[PDB]
Amino acid sequence: SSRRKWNKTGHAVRAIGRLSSLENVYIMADKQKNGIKANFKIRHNIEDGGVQLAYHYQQNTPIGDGPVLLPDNHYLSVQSKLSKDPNEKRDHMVLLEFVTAAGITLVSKGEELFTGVVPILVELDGDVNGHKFSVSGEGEGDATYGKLTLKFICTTGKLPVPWPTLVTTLVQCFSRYPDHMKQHDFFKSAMPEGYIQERTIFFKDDGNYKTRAEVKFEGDTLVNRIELKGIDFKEDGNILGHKLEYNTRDQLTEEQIAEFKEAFSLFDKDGDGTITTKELGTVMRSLGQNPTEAELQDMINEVDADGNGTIDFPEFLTMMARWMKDTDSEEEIREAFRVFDKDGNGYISAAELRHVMTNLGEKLTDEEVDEMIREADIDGDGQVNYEEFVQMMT
Ligand SMILES: [Ca+2]
Ligand SMILES: [Ca+2]
Ligand SMILES: [Ca+2]
Ligand SMILES: [Ca+2]
Repeated sequence: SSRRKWNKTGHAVRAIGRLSSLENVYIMADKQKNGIKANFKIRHNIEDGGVQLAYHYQQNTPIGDGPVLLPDNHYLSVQSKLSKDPNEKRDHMVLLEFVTAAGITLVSKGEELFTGVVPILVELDGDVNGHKFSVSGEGEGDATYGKLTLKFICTTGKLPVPWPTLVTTLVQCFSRYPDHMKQHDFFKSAMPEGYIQERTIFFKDDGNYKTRAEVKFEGDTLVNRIELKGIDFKEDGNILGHKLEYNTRDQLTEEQIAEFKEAFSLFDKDGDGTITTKELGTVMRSLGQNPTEAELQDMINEVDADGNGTIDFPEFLTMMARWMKDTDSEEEIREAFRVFDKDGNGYISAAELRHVMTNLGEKLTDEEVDEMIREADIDGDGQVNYEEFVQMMT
């Protein structure tokens, strides 16, 4: 009961945080190169706790001289699932991805090449701090659904970096663009001749990858051919030290989906199954924030898949599934803590939890409030400190 109220509020606070923290794949026109640029952040869960951030900067330019579509600003939203083939002895990764464009509220000739299932081939040669490796992948893409299925093998033996750190490098032409956004699909517009995709990926507190790729049709097959160079890595760090989780935190208990629903109904105050800017603004104010209408619209747009300007119940479930797979940074947890720690002394008092829970539209007996404290209080001091809060929101 008390653990449900912590999880309910924790989810709401984390949700508000993620809506503001730029989690999608942001695409913009690059007129100077007749192509696009993109930026985004990837969260890599560290096996023993914590997150390794990877900040991506990207640019794509057409290989051919034919006309391409230069998009208005929008983003891609990715759902990735990593697994292992039980009958594969080589170092490998199996990948299932669903990628959808959004971010623009309510067709090129190259798009015609993507109406069915298209075979994919991927080849990567890498060198990270002098540790060389090669990867070959094969599978299929079904852009109608934004669906990719690939299997990758390290053809040089043992991969000297974690597989998750190579996912973004290892075919955005398979993204699903909604009907109202077909004019913003640069990737398909450049086909069949293709594009060059370049990135720098900064692993926070560690080294960086530099990648260059040619993506194009070779016959009926969409081929991704990549060179990757990594420098400045720590031999003992999260990447060369292989300290990152592999498997996607995939499975959802019905207790978890139920917690997401309880969180949803904190926002959805009129019980109509969708969250408006008014409702989101109401919750954020009750937590001590003061967003403008433009900010509220922008926050909703980050998860508003259908572009109708509200967060629908399925859109909320989808975002919460995405967010909870990946760990918060310590800066983010400290910020969540400060929603409760209203005076800043490093301790959440009963009066402070009482204030927050009151304002969020809950009538609670002080005994209910005290047993919340009791649940988080690892050292019977009658308060919640940061170390206790960190465990309560993980
Ligand atoms: Ca509503
Ligand atoms: Ca919506
Ligand atoms: Ca305090
Ligand atoms: Ca305590």
